[PDB]
Amino acid sequence: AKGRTPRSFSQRYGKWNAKFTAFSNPTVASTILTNVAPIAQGNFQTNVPKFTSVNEQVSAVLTQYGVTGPSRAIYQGYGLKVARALNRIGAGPALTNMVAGLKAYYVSAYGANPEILDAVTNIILGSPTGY
Amino acid sequence: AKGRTPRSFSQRYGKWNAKFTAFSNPTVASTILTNVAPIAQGNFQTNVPKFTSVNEQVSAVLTQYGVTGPSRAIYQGYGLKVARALNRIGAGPALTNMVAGLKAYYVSAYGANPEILDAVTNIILGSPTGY
Amino acid sequence: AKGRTPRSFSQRYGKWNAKFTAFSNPTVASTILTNVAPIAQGNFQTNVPKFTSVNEQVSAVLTQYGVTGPSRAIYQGYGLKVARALNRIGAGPALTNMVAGLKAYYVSAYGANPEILDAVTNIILGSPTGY
Amino acid sequence: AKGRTPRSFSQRYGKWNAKFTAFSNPTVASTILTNVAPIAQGNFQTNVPKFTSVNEQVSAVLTQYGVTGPSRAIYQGYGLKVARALNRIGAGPALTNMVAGLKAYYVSAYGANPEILDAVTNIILGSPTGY
Amino acid sequence: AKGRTPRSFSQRYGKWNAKFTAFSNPTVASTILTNVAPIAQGNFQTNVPKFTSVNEQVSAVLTQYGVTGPSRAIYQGYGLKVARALNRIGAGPALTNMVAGLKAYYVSAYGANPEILDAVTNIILGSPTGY
Amino acid sequence: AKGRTPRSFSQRYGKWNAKFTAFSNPTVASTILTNVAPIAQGNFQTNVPKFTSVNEQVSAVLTQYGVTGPSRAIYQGYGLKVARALNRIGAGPALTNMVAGLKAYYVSAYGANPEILDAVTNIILGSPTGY
Repeated sequence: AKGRTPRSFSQRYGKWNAKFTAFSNPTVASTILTNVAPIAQGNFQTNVPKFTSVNEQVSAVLTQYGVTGPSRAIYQGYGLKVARALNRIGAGPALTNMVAGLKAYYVSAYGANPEILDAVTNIILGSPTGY
Repeated sequence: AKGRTPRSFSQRYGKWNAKFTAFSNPTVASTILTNVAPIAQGNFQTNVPKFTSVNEQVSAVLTQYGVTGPSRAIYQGYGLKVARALNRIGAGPALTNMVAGLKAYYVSAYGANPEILDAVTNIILGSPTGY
Repeated sequence: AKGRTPRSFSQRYGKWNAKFTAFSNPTVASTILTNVAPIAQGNFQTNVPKFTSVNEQVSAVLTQYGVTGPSRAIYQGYGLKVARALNRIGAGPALTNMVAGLKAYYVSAYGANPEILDAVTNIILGSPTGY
Repeated sequence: AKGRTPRSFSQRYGKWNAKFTAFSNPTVASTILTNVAPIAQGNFQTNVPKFTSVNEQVSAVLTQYGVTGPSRAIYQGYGLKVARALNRIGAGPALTNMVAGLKAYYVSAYGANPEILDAVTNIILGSPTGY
Repeated sequence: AKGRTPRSFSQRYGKWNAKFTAFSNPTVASTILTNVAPIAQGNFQTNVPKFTSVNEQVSAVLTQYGVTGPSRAIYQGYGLKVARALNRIGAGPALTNMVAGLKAYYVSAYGANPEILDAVTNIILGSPTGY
Repeated sequence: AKGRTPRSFSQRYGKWNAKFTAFSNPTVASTILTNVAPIAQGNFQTNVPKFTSVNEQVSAVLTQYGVTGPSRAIYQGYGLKVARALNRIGAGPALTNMVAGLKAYYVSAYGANPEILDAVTNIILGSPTGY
């Protein structure tokens, strides 16, 4: 019972503004954040190392291919996306479909190099295709 | 950034418990509910008349067919379900597909009468099939 | 003595608005919620594990079939629905009827794949039909 | 001088946890949110209408094609994605490149229909290719 | 009388740590920041529009050439660099030397396109060389 | 969800001014800086020795070539620039590309001597080219 009726811009803005004005209270904000602090820390600790490792490995790979400057970000972003998929759905045919779709996305939208995308997918998943 | 990493029972329970303990504070609950009162009233006033009208029309249809007791709720429920679809996506082929699927759902799971389902769909959408 | 007389939109709206305005009081809300907190925690701890496990098993089944993106939600939803039935009425002929009705529902309304629905029913109940 | 030295998981977690613990203070959170409230309202008002209208138009388009359930979200997501590009970089060859890349992304990863993707990008940009 | 004697790592670290501990005091930080607030507001108001304008014009030029994603940042950065030079030393032969040096820098370190760099420096300075 | 919609001068100025007014509060600044002190100390201790060492070695090299006064800063800066690259991406072909680009930058824009640039990059990376 959350997305059952259509909401126009007026209703969306009204409810978002009400909730934002509520959260600006000192007591409301401090209470909610102090209550969710340990769960947030546990989620951070559980999830972030899998992505810092990908950052380090993809950096090591990009230095061997000569990629410098903002062009590194492209491949870095790609790598993180792949890791996201691996965290969400796991290894198997679905991960293969998502690697193919992400490669098409990056190559045709951002002009990324297929060879470096293969090297990044190899350092992350073990194979260029991800099987 | 809400459904990106998998959450186990302990994580779900921890966060739900933190949020429930926070919302039990007098100031937090008071502030939130007092801020969302006018928007909640507006959403209620906008949406509920379309469903009370369906309730009355389906009641009129059900008295003509001799349906009594909890066996009424079946068709009442079905009626409301159909109205929900018309409110979400509007009239058209998608609504026809959902009406056929809902008829299958009710006839197969709950032993509803196809004739009374046709009469309810007729009083709500104008036609037994809903074109 | 709750649903014995018919209620129009004016009566529903008046009583809903009265109750909502009452609950927005700090004392009222804080008292009700602080009183029902342990019972809510107990009901959560009793019921949610049966559904987190279903989520994980259906995810595992869906990765082997190549389902990615929002198309996964369909089957996840179906799985949860099935689990709901098992929690409510138990195993037996009634569960078979509701499984057949739910499969008719999803295939005819949402374009679900029958083979993947049998796979999900197999991982949840133990058989494609659920006997 | 923000992304000039590499940060490991320990440094990232230390700084994130320090800033999160600071923001849970009543005065810190209250002051920051109260100060940024009008600017946030203005950004919301400036940007969200362009996406609410895309939601309504894409819904109208999807009901003409028979799409129901979570399978609608796919195209909704695509639509919003396209609008994002138009809001960011404007109309021109860059938008054409991004539209082609987004279609490749969705068709290859999420099993979307090319025909409905063309209909959505036509209701949004005016042409299927988007020139 | 600031950089007249050489400082080793221990001296730099000791003085920086002393100053950071001093500035963390509530009174020190609040007094300094409250005192420098209007001058900082004036410096922002005086300098930032020259760079927002460059951002908008370079965005318009980049959309005409098909640049998308992080590869846009490259050119954005170059543009801002050139704009910075124009703000610092003014128009003249010195600005010509610096524009040539920045073009060499970006083309040979970040693999930028000479044509798009010429276009960006044309929209900013008036001509590709900047005379 | 940080740099997704375009921000004009008035929006940037408004948000910057809001955050600056907030940080000038005694409690806000005190809390944030006191919380981040140990992580900032660790980051300083981790990164700065690599740059003080470069300063001392480049000083020794510059005194052998007879460079005095502000004309020293040029090479000092260039040295630190190269060290920055070594800290960010590490040794490899990308570092070679960046060293070549930095030499082009400094020789063309700031009129530095290629021989002293070779000597500085030789004391820093081990070779004039940096392989």
